[PDB]
Amino acid sequence: PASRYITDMTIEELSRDWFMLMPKQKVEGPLCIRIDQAIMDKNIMLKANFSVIFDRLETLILLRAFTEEGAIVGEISPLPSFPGHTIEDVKNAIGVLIGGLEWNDNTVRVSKTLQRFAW
Amino acid sequence: PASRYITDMTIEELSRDWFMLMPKQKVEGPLCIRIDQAIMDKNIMLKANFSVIFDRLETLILLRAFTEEGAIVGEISPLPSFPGHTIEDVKNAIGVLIGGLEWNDNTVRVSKTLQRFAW
Amino acid sequence: HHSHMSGEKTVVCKHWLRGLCKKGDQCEFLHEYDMTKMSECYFYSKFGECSNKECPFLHIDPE
Amino acid sequence: SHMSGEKTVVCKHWLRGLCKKGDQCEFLHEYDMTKMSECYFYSKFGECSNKECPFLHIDP
Ligand SMILES: [Zn+2]
Ligand SMILES: [Zn+2]
Ligand SMILES: [Zn+2]
Ligand SMILES: [Zn+2]
Repeated sequence: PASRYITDMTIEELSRDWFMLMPKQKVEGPLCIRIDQAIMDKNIMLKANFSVIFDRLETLILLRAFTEEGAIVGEISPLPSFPGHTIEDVKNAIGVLIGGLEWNDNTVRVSKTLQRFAW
Repeated sequence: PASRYITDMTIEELSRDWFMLMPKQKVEGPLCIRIDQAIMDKNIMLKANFSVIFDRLETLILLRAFTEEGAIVGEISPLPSFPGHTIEDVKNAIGVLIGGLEWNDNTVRVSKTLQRFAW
Repeated sequence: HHSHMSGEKTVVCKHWLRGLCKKGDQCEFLHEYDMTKMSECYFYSKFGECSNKECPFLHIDPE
Repeated sequence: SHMSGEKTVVCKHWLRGLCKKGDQCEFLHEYDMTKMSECYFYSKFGECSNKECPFLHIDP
């Protein structure tokens, strides 16, 4: 079967540029992880746009963490200077992002598509 | 004569000690103002214990800022050494506390007794 | 020696920075991130100090 | 020692008033600046924005 795209985010959510009061950025392998250390006590939902092949996440386009008001508080994006990444790189990065949000007492949920294709 | 006492707080709330992740403390006149710079986006309620005379606050015992979950995130307390402060000193301090809380995008409300006798 | 704008917004909208503003172009404040037009830090101003090593707001000492 | 064993880490949830375990908690419900847990951000990102961070900033 041909690859198919999962698009949790709307065009607006995907293109929006967001602000971090206490910027945190980490390059992990072929991925970049960003999070605002100032964000606490919120219900956060991770949404992502990515391709899938054989019922498994293949390539991540963009993953962002949203509060209930729709504000972006963290994200995982591929680094240009890299030829690619694997679901394994994605999982490593998601763990770091979720860990920081949990540490700051945010309740973190993951989109059903991410739960299904990344697990 | 021994003035009337207003007690918005329970003995436990009045006796509890709280923690600030990003402590901010200012001594203004005979009063001490404290606030956690880390607290943002919450609905906060100001409660206080104070004596009243002539239909107005007379002497503040303690004022604390509570989140909906009952956690303390701010406070105005008289300095031990003094038995003397005015309602104007109290209002000034309240304005500084509310200003910091609102700057951090918290929605601040004041107890009915505080509204009735001071704010 | 000629200005193109009739005037300009002098301070960035802090609410917009945190997605709490719906006024768009019509807001009194600027909706773009200009580190040179950030408002004054309330905490540094009232308390004389601020806990954010990366605070983007103005820290003005008592003049 | 008077205690059969001792807690070693302060409860971060208790610090913020988020612990409902009381005396049954496995972590210390007392502010002991010398027994705070490791700062997640300093460890994972090698930096921390809080000038007054009370959590441990460990290095290689
Ligand atoms: Zn605005
Ligand atoms: Zn500042
Ligand atoms: Zn505990
Ligand atoms: Zn730290």
